[PDB]
Amino acid sequence: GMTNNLKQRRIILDLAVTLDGFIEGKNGEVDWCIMDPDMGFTDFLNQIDTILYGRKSFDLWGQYKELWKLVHSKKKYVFSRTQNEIDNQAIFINDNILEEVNKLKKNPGKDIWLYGGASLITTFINLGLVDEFRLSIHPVVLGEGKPLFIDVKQRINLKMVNTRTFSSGVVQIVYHW
Amino acid sequence: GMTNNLKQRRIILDLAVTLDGFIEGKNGEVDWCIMDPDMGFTDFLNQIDTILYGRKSFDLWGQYIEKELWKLVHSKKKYVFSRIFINDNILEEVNKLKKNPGKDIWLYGGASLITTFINLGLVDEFRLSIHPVVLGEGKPLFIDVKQRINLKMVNTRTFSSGVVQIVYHWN
Ligand SMILES: [Cl-]
Repeated sequence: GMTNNLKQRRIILDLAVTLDGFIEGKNGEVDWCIMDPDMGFTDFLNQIDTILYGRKSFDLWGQYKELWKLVHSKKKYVFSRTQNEIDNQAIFINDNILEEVNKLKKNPGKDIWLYGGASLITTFINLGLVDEFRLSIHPVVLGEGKPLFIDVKQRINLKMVNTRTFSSGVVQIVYHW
Repeated sequence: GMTNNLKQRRIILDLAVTLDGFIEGKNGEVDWCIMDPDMGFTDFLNQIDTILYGRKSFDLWGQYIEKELWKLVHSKKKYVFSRIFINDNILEEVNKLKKNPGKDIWLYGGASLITTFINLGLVDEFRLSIHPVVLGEGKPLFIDVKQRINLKMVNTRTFSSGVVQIVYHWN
């Protein structure tokens, strides 16, 4: 008989992305994002116990119909998103990030949603910390904005696991890394 | 009874794109690109009678030697444009072309010609085979776009390689 089980915990991105690869407009526009009832978002929430936010995403989106009762039922964890006024970009200590993420992964629990904002997401991808990419690719080309993939140093090969199409023309592809 | 039919001719992109939006590496790398017999490429070729190239892209692929796919490709009429590409000249060349009767048109390459036609509102279908690869740098399919383009998704096909071809109409 079984004496122990470890299901390894996963950090998961679940987001809308444009066809030209932007998760958000250049001034934070997300009007083009489409919430569809069949995206498996309730079922995705049930598979997570934690949500990661950087300070700027937490202070805006992070504390406020039924989806929001589930969302806010999750344990919330907040990273620093210092703004460097030199170049007006987010600045992180990557060693702190890895320490904090490992401290979390040490604990028992289910999966972890990396919520935002855009700069923190990007940083997690480039630290090799995202296990699963649930990408709702919208039938729009924004022309400019905040990219999902930026400052990528080598090829990231992915495994496609799910492909889902909606009446809206949105195609969700789920990739495991 | 019928006296005339016109099927309006479509200019179509059919290419491999990475997950992060690149149709080629920095230095022209297409090593990552996957060719599947189930991509409907025989059928796409049968629906076109014309292929558009830039001079740089024609020298590379325009007379390349499945050798049965290439026999079909080479059976098409070819327009080779010269080069920057100037907007007015392409528009004029394309309007001259669209005067003629016949089937659809494959915009083949290269990256800069593809971009010229896109930003001129000249691409009607985008057959995008998205590879499960983040290339990290290269030539983007969508580069220097001045307004939102809204698309109608018409087909989504998956492959055992993890490639996903989504077909879009610019309406
Ligand atoms: Cl943030």
